[PDB]
Amino acid sequence: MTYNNVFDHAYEMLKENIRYDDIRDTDDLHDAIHMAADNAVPHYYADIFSVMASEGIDLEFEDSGLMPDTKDVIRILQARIYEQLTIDLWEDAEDLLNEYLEEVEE
Amino acid sequence: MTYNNVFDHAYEMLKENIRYDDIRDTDDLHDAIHMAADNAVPHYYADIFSVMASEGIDLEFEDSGLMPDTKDVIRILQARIYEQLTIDLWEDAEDLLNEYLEEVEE
Ligand SMILES: [Cs+]
Ligand SMILES: [Cs+]
Ligand SMILES: [Cs+]
Ligand SMILES: [Cs+]
Ligand SMILES: [Cs+]
Ligand SMILES: [Cs+]
Repeated sequence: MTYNNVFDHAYEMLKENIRYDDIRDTDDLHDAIHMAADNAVPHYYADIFSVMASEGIDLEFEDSGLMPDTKDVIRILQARIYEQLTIDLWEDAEDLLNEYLEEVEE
Repeated sequence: MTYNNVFDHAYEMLKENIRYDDIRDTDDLHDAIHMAADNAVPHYYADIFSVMASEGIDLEFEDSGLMPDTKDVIRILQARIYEQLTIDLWEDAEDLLNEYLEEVEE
């Protein structure tokens, strides 16, 4: 299981969420991006470790506020996947909102 | 342009997506089904109206969560095509996964 496979599942969810709620502006994207991330983080420890081993994600947090102060190592790793997803989905936000708007024409 | 012509294009895409990623289980089909649907929805208003006029699709949604709360009528119609595609492709999921698995023999 790789970070690229997890990111593809999150990107597809956000695409769906955009259509289901007719989202047109980045200022209304926060919750859709975070649900997509939540729905894409792996659940099994083994998949979480495999994702951390693959291309596209490092161990350091960008914002330490999204890092839990906890002794549970697996939660720290899950929180890091969750954070990278949200960052990468935000970089595709404008592109995705344009593709949605542009998919019909009279 | 008819719903049957749109569905044929989506069915063929999902068939391709199954081969390209060696998909073997329905629990791994979600994203392939939704991409196929997305790629098959018509873009021109006229084709969207012609599809709604043809055999195989009604105006009511099965899950209202897939219906956007919006004043844009054309988006509501597109969302209904998208939903019917996903429903009909899910009814063919097992059949398609069996045809893929069964296409080779030693
Ligand atoms: Cs890595
Ligand atoms: Cs914290
Ligand atoms: Cs991008
Ligand atoms: Cs009809
Ligand atoms: Cs909705
Ligand atoms: Cs069927």
